[PDB]
Amino acid sequence: CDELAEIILSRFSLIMQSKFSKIFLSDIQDETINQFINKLYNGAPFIKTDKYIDPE
Amino acid sequence: LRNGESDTKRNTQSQNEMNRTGLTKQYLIDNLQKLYSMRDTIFKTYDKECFLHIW
Repeated sequence: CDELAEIILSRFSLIMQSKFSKIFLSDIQDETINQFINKLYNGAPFIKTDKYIDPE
Repeated sequence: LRNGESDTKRNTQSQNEMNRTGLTKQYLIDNLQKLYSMRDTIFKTYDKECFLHIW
């Protein structure tokens, strides 16, 4: 049970650690991001922006 | 019997002043190419930090 407890400690820590997110980098109050997220979350096959947002 | 004596004292004080001015103007075609984005890059930093980038 000592060997089983350690594995569960590692297995549970991996569950809580494994959480994914999408991170947008921009100026701290650039209201384009909020508009961009609103389009992206909903359906948006095509989004038009400028060169300065640099999606890649 | 003839005896002679002679003295002399000189004292010359001089002053100079020389002012030089030059202006070498060089015409390179390379410096003309770098002229292009000199004014434009002023408003590329304005665009990125003050205006909305989504249509």
